[PDB]
Amino acid sequence: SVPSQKTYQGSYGFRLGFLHSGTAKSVTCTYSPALNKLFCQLAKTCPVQLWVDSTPPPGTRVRAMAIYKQSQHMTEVVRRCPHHERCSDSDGLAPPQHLIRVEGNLRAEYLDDRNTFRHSVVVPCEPPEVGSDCTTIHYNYMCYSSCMGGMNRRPILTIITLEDSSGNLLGRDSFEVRVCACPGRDRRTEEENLR
Ligand SMILES: [Zn+2]
Repeated sequence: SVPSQKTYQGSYGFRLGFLHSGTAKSVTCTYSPALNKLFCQLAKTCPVQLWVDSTPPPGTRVRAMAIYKQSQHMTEVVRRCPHHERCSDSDGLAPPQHLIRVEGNLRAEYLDDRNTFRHSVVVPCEPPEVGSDCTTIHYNYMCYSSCMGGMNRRPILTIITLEDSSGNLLGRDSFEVRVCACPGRDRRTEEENLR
């Protein structure tokens, strides 16, 4: 099986937002709108905004899941490499095999799907705080794109789904991710190649 990556705003007008961090060679996380691609360093905070036109019901949740972008690899479960799954960098909540973690949210839940064996991490969808127009989730990616025996230089996508208390689909967005040592330089390079 293969999770859908089809963009779907749904009844609440769900969509993602990214900060504008630039491409200085020191930047740790940067988003390219032209490529729809997030570039980030290993295990660094990746701020992802959640935008809605109207408030979804209490019990609404937000799930993040990675799949391989290339169709010939799409049935492969995206997981941490044989090295990183064993480096004992557990935050006490995320299984060591999970590529994507949520940072600073004790209500985060991590799922090993009993049928697809795919990994995901889901949190309650919270309203914007006072004087804010959106909510922000902080993600960490726990492997390099280049990791041998894992992603192995294959591009991935992160799929973000808004779901109801039963886990039914309310909204979906997605973005490509590259976890690398120099996100700012790699963004400039890929944007140049695109041009
Ligand atoms: Zn790795």
